[PDB]
Amino acid sequence: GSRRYDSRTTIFSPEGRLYQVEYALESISHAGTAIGIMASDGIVLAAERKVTSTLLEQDTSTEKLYKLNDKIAVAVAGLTADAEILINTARIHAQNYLKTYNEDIPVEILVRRLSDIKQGYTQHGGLRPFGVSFIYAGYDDRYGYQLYTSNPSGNYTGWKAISVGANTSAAQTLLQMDYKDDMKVDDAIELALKTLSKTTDSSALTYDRLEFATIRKGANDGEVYQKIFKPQEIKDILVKTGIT
Amino acid sequence: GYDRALSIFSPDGHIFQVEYALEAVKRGTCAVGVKGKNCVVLGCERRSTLKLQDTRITPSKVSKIDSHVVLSFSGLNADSRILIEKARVEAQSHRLTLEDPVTVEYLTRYVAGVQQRYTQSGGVRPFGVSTLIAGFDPRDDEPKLYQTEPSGIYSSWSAQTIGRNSKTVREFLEKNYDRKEPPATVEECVKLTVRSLLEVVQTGAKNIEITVVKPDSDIVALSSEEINQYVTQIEQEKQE
Amino acid sequence: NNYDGDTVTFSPTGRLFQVEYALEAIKQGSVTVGLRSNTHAVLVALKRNADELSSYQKKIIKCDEHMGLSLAGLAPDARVLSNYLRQQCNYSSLVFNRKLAVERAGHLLCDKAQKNTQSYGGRPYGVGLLIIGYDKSGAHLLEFQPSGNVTELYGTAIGARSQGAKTYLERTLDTFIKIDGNPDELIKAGVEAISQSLRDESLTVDNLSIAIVGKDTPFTIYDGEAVAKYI
Amino acid sequence: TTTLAFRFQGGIIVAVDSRATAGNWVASQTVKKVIEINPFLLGTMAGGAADCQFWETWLGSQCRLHELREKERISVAAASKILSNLVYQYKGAGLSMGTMICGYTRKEGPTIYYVDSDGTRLKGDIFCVGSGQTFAYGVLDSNYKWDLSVEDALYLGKRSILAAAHRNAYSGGSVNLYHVTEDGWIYHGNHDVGELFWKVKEEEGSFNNVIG
Amino acid sequence: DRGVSTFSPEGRLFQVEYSLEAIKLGSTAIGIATKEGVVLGVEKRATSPLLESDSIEKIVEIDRHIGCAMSGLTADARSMIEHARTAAVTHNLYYDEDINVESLTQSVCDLALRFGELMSRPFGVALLIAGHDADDGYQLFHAEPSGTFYRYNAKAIGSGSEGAQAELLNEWHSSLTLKEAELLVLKILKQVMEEKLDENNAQLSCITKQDGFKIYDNEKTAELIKELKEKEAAE
Amino acid sequence: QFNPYGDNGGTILGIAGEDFAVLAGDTRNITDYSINSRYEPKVFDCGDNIVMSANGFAADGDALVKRFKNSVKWYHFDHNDKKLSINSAARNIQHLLYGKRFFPYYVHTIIAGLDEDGKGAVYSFDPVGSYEREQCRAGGAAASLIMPFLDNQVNFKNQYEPGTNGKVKKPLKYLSVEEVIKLVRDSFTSATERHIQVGDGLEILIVTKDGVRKEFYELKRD
Amino acid sequence: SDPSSINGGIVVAMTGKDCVAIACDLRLGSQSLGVSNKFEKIFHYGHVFLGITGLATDVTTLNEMFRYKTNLYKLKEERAIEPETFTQLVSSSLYERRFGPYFVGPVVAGINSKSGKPFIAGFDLIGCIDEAKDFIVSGTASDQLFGMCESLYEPNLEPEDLFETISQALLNAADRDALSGWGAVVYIIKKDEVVKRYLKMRQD
Amino acid sequence: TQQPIVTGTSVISMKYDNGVIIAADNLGSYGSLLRFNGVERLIPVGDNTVVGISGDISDMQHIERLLKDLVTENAYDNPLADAEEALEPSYIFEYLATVMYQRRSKMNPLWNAIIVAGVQSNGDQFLRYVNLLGVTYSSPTLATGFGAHMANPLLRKVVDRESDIPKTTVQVAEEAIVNAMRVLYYRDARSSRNFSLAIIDKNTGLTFKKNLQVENMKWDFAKDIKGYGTQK
Amino acid sequence: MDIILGIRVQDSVILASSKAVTRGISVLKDSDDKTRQLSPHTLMSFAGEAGDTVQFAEYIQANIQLYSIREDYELSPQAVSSFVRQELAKSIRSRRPYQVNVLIGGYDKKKNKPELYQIDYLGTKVELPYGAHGYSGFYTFSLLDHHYRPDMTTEEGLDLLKLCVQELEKRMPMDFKGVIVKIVDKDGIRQVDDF
Ligand SMILES: [Mg+2]
Ligand SMILES: [Mg+2]
Ligand SMILES: [Mg+2]
Repeated sequence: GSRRYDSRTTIFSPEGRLYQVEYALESISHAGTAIGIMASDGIVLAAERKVTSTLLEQDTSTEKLYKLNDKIAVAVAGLTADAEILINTARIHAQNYLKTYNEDIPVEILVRRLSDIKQGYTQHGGLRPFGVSFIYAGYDDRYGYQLYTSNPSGNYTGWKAISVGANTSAAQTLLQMDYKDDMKVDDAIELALKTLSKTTDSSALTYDRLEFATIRKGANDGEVYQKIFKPQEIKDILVKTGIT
Repeated sequence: GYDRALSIFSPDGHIFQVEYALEAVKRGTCAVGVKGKNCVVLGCERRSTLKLQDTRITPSKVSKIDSHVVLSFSGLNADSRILIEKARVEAQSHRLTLEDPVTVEYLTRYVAGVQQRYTQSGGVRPFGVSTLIAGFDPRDDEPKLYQTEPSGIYSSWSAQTIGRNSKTVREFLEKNYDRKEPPATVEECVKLTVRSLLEVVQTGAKNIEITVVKPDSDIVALSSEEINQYVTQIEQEKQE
Repeated sequence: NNYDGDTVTFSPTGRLFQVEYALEAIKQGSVTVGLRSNTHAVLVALKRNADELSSYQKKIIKCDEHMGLSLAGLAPDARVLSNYLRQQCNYSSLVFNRKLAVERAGHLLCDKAQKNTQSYGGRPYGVGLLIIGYDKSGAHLLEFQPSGNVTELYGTAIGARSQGAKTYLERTLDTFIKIDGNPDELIKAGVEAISQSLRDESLTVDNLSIAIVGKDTPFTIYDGEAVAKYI
Repeated sequence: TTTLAFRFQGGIIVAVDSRATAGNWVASQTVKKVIEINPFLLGTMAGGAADCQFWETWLGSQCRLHELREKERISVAAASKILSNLVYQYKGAGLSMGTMICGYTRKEGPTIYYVDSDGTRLKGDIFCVGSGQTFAYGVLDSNYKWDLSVEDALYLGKRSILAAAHRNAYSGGSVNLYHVTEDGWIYHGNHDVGELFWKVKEEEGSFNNVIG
Repeated sequence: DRGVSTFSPEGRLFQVEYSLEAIKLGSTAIGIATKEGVVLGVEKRATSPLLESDSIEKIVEIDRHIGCAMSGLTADARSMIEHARTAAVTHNLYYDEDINVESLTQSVCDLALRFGELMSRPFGVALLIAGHDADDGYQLFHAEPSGTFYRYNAKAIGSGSEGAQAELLNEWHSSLTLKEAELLVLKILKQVMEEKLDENNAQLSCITKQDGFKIYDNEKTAELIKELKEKEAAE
Repeated sequence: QFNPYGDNGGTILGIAGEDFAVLAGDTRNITDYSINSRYEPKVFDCGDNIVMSANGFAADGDALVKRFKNSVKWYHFDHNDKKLSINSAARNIQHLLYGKRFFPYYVHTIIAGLDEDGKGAVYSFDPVGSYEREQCRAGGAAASLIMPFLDNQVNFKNQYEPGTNGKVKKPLKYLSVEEVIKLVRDSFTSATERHIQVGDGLEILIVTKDGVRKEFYELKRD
Repeated sequence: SDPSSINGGIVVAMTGKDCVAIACDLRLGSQSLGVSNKFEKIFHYGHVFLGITGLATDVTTLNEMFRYKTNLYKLKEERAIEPETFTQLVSSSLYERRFGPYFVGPVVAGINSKSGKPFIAGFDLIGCIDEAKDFIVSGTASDQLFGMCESLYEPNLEPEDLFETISQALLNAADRDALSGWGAVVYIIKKDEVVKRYLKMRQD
Repeated sequence: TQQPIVTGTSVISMKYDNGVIIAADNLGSYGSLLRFNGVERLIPVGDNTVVGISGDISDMQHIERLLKDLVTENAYDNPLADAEEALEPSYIFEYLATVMYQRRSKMNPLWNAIIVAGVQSNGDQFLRYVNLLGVTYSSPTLATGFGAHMANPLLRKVVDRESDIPKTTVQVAEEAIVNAMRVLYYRDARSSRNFSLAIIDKNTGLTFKKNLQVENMKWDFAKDIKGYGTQK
Repeated sequence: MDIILGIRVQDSVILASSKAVTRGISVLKDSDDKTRQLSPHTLMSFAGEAGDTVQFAEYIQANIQLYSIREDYELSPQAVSSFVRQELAKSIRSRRPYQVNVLIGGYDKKKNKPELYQIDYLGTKVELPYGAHGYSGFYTFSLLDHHYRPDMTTEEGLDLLKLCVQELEKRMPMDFKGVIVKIVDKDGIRQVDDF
């Protein structure tokens, strides 16, 4: 019958590894690099679009950085279509929480929920996992600014600075070298762009190959503002930091 | 629905999916449990391959199931969350219907039952997780420590370890733990737990977590400095 | 070979190997004999023990006051099929105030076994059954195969070494069919028939199992000292 | 119907009448209104006879399964809640039940829970349920003390049912007495109200209104 | 791969035959039926000295008149025990009586072949079900994952089963006392166990009409072990 | 509006002796003021030395008896031909009745037989399954006419020993099967006189250790 | 008993020259009993304003529902929902409960951010849209409001004149309704400024 | 739950020494309107059974189809379908009774009163009643509706108890049935003059008589009856 | 159940609830505590249909305790009240609605403010300085409207509460057997054992 054609997506290897999770991680290692850096006065999200074209409409394009709500955003590394499925589910989860408790969802609770969905696909259902790794940048009044990552296994961890996608080994070493705890957003912006500039597989890092975002309390008084950078604004920050 | 029998017997009478789930536990960071005369201590290894980690928000290795019971684990981190959630729901369900919090044995029996179920249900794989469940029964001062594994078998232990290099730390515990006289104080119990992890851990810095559970819902996690003082005192006695 | 992985696959010569393997389980089973006259129908079964401490596995199951069977092969499958027969006999009595015809009981067993030979996921039944009964058309004996094939016979045998008993009944055909109004002599013929299938072992008091149904005889099973009379 | 149960120094006294009526017609004078759930737990019958019998027998099965699984006697709290949660599922369907779940354990001591078919579950010291409850309450309230002896407590329960049996037309027949201890309940006999009334009248000097 | 409910060319279910191999790896359990009661004994087989051996529960009560011992993948037994207990209690609810030991055993064995592609595989554990009822007296049954159950005068299951069964072949007779059975289980357990038998790595239990099912204290078993040692040294 | 219930009249009577039990019932079946049948058996031998009658709405009565007889058959299949004791039958009938708690069998059920000590036993059920072991129980149309008479003549209620004037009760001496049958016949003869739904015939099933025996008696047909 | 008049309250909306106004009373009651004088019945999602009269639990539920839906709308559309689009969303959402409806009388008010056109709309409890040019009324004093608005209203009122008209419409209507009053709020809405004014009124 | 629309009135029947007789008129009433005058309400099943049905005609036609299907089904894989394994009156009744009681238990009854008349394999007379409530009973005489009130008293004068059955010939039984049908025509406002009669005898088998009429009617005495009291 | 009162003062919330349980003809109990602690700084009192009240209250308690363990964090009174409102709003369109009215008294540790929420069985939520359910407000609100100040001490709140109970005991036909009074503040929940 049908058994013959079943790949069995949810089985251990003899070494105790999940084949499909490992192979999904291999897929993600070829995706454009995404970097998150947490500072005392905000968070930076920086990400490289994959070998683009001059005819691509950049100002209306979004493949890396997505808004989950007013307080939480994500950087994507992997299959964009898979990511959008999960992103929509996360957006709904945040709204369900807001309706139930009349308070914005704490960052970790959202991250745990999405990570649990990923986990389910590795244990039951016989379906392939989502070939997506997220960096979550968010703020709540309990822990303040937070960075998380999740991968196809459904495992998630918290970070001060982190990278996903291509050349994470090189990127993480560079971040580990220059990151400090008392760092500020403007410094983190520079670190993120410098790290991408060195780890990129492209010849040079330009505005049309980047997506950029910040989460700042640089919102007038006791509130948080998300800023998805426009193409011209990415071009300006590249000149300001002295990369172009 | 997906109904495929993933966990099945082999000619030699082995269920490889359950055995391969144990190999996932072997890969997981080391966890250790030691019960004194009036306490239980849960020690956990943190691999220092991951720095730049935010330790405030990163999922802690020891989890409260109720105010009086805790659960640590070795193996797949994502898998452990599902068991922890189910255990927490069952703990509240027990309080709601029986009007009494779970015993440590009951909670263990439940978690172990969930694990077993996933070894002979269609379309699911076993949990790649072994757990150490510790605490005190309501209105009881006798320490409790149990262990579960992917197959769903569970048992009580005076002291036990799971995860990578658990063979080595079990070796240590077997020669250092005396049943006739268990660690009489919190200090002695924590010291023996830190000592057991120092056989395997590497640096005694942020690699060792310690959680102390005492009777009547008295649970506290030791800080870096508090643990560092144990690490310091152990090696200074060793230089002799 | 490449075509015996499941029941849903014909071989190149048009065979169903899983059904044939299920048939093989019957051949490994202990011998049981069935035979009838015009007034009575008899089952004789050689029960098998695990060892000297163990009991002898029961072979004969009652389905109604007027019907029952003996099994050879997987005993749990016989329990499933006999339970189904009990229900069907019972449905007929409750709804139609009618005792289920033995021939119709055979048709129902055929159809139930057939569904397990044409669908994916399932498996054939691993047991053979000898159904006896007395209904409005007199005494009957049926042989059930888990292929679905049900056959009405004067006498037969299934299980290991059943060929010896079957040849004996084929010789004795003209004699035992005429044993009317004499239950003891009909059982004797059945005990003599099953004796042609014995090697090394003989019929003891906890070894032998006999059942009978007839004109004014409800289906009753004889075990223990009740069969010492026939040893 | 008149059923009562009260906590005291020596445990619990359970007392009930024995009459069942269908309208004015007295169907039975020999009804067992104490349900022996198990050797340690008692329940009382009021409202629907079948509902009480069926579900409190069922409760005994659940209690037995609990102690097999947990290797420990079920608490009165847990036992009563199994019943109240069950009837609460059926709420609106038309179950009729007013019962006292009575037991004596180590951790709790003597405990009584009034359980009821609209989902009520009340722990208490004295409960009275049924058409004749108001008559029994009068005798109970005016004579109850915690430091009653087992002998006097048994009589108080008996006398309170008698009061109800006399005045309430739908109560009577006979009085069944039980004493619940930590080691289990003890049955204290069936007492015909007809014979009991005259006996109590003479010995006590009560019921002067009635000619004997 | 191949079906879970597949027959071999010999007419056996692969999965059932493979589960029997898992039971062979299990710790030894022995049962002996007498006219004074049925005795059940097990090898605990703790994997480490730090494992508290009294938490090893391989002998279990089903009802007051029915006990049960297990061997193999013991985690699989839990749902079987749950079903047995429920079946025993349910029958008492429906019929105001004790359930027959055979009927209880048959109910447990009905679960066995409910696997396919219901549960995903057979049980990897064998059960010795011992009990008493008014109709057939003291009884001992061996419940297998095949769905078959045999009644036994005495039976051993687990890793030392064929050696123990040969020993039970010689020792059992129809006039055994309860005390004689207790010592006999201890003797044969001691023979097949890897480690030296004591009250902490072996457990006894019995079922009598009067007292019902009882698991023996370690102090009670320790005395029977000492009584065994002396009577073997007596010749 | 459709009324799923009806009333087929009839009166039944169970009495438990020392080593026997009788279950009697009239053979008249009615609707409103019409007679359906002068002889429609109402008390049934259900096997295992148990006799049963489910009086009231005859359709529900026949259904219950049919299902109980079926339960006896399956009890034999499932439990190695074990005899179903009267107490076990009674508990089983409770579950059959309570299964339709919210759409009840509109009947009053009585079973009779011997307990496991060989003593006479009668069990009485309400429509939804509440039951009890009783010594004496009349059911159906003329139950209110019969029970007071049985209280007086079986249990000797309100009867005291002459000369004592209320001080000493009449002692409860055991009744023979012949004595019980006399009281049954007189109960039904009296009920026939004063109740319009009672008449035509009386069928009595007597249970002893030897088995079940039947006796039939004519009743007035007006 | 009647779910639409248990809690009481009123909402009125009006159009003016390059502006809209929406106003409501502040009462929440349990029939005769006054329970709250701070129960505002006007909400806003971006620049679109929604007033809701009727059963107070449904008022709260629907506000939470439309906040939910307009937040998801914004994340996907990358822009704030407009009054015309939101009106259709309210209608769709109400009608999906056709045979188990929310017992409410919603009122939409706002200015289209692209065209600058003032917009108001009203609904019955199951979603039928009333898109009036002049005014929309809702609540337990809707008759009174219809009377006030019909006489007081004139087209193309300036924001500060429209304020007086809608305020006097609400106040005098509320004072002839037992279940309305206990305070009042008026929103004056222009293309990129909104002013909110609490009115002084009798407290009986 | 429904209401009967098109209805058939009484079915009457009795046992005699060698078999049973059953009869029913050919009317299908629509309330007080005598709408349909050619309705056959006696339906034979094989050569040994006749099922007589009163009440709702749409449900009667459904039952008629069930019985037709029952004969088809019984013949399947049945070499003795016309011999030892033919349908008995007792099988047919028990089936109908099961259906009737099941349907009332779902609160959706077949709105009928049914009498199954026939002769068993061993020559025994079969006569049993079942209705919309699933109520069943047997008697030497059986009748539905008005027949219960008027026919039974007359038929019971012929066969008053079981012992009268062997003393009752087919001529006496048929005579009593025919007279009862005349009485019902005099007194039942929902009856017709035309009726069918069926005899099932253990010797002569099934005799089915159609297009019978009520005859020998007394009406002449009506001419003398004038006014309602004082009028001459 | 009958009378449940609430008053939010300067630094605490005070809930007063009657002790009587009446089943038709008789008062079965006179010491019933019509409240549940949802979290260390959040208390819920309740009144309504028999059975449903306690069933609902314990169901809410179980859910809040579950949240507390999962997140190792106490939800704000506002968050708890919103959760409770949704459950009741969900319930009112169910097959058989919870006929339960509640008051939620909590101390917000983040804002350092007491908070009182009144929610009826329909899911009608309001935050109030003082509140009641049933007929309790009809007798007590005129007194509360007169005497209440937002800067009242806990002791003054209790005195105003006594006056409300005295007016209830005078003009209410039913004997509610006095009230159990509990105080919710920064230190948690405590019961006033003499009232
Ligand atoms: Mg009469
Ligand atoms: Mg007003
Ligand atoms: Mg006013």
